[PDB]
Amino acid sequence: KLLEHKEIDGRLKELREQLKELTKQYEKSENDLKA
Amino acid sequence: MQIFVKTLTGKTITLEVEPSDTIENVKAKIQDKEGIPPDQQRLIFAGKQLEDGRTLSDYNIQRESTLHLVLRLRGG
Amino acid sequence: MQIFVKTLTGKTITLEVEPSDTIENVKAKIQDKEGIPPDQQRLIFAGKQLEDGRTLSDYNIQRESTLHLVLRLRGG
Amino acid sequence: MQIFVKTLTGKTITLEVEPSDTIENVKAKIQDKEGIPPDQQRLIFAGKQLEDGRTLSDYNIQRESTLHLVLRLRGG
Amino acid sequence: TRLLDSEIKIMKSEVLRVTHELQAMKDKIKENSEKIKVNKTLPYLVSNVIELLDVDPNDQEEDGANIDLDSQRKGKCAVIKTSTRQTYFLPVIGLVDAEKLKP
Repeated sequence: KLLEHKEIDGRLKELREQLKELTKQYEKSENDLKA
Repeated sequence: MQIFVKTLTGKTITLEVEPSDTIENVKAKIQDKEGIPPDQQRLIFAGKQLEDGRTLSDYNIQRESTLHLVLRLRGG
Repeated sequence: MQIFVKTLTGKTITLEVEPSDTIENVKAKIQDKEGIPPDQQRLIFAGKQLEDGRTLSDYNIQRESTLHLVLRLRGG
Repeated sequence: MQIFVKTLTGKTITLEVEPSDTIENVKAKIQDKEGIPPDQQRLIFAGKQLEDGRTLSDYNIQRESTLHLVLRLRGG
Repeated sequence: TRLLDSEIKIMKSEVLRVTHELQAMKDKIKENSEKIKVNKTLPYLVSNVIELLDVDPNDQEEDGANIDLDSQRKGKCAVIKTSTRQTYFLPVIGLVDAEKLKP
């Protein structure tokens, strides 16, 4: 059965869902140092 | 216009595209919906690979045609 | 494996690495060998820049390939 | 047309050549007959330093001339 | 045809990257915020804003010698009056959002 294969596939969802969150913050953290 | 896109994962999705939209832009819109980076995407129509720069009209993709997604080697 | 990395000076270095190593480990080995800090040195292969985030296999670094090292050039 | 080469060790090497030969060729002949890499060899003939791209008759070297090899050591 | 699991052999590669990126960023924010903090020593001057200006890059460009600040700025800029009667132009506003300032 392919179910566990999609369970492993799940992790790419799990992580992209979090970096989509962080990337807006870390940009500002960089820029306010660059200034 | 509506097209079917069937992945080898087995999911099928309906996508609204124009006959003049490039295959690379279709990859961009899939990356919009699914997120999947386009470099991993190979789009096949009529068993033939679709060039990123070509359009539906160049491949003469008609109403409600189906594309197949292959997880290719990316470029990198 | 063995890998050759050469510099703008004309000196050349040979490293031992395994395909699962990341770029950062390369730079750390270079620092161990010579004392350059890991943040200064830039690497080049096949005419495109290296970046951390990847394993050495990922760029298809083969046996006995050649890398270029070039230093950070800052003044003020 | 015989030529004598003197290295740092004082070993003498005999060469059968032609006035229209080139320094690249004689440097290669030495590479074949002793094993020294060509590009490490620098040729010295009295004061002049010989350049690879041109021919012995341009320097009017004569029969049985004695000619010096110098090694440009490299950093390490 | 007989199926095969070849999909995972490509798919799985990204995990080793992203699991370390999500940790490295939330590591770096520590040092970055402290590096900002340790700059802010409280003996500030005090001063008044005189003007807010709209800025547009030049017509022509260069490399080998270009300035980040002459062209290659596009937002707001400010002109301030210090207490000790200096007047300074500022090319980069700094740690406050330009929206909330007024003369």
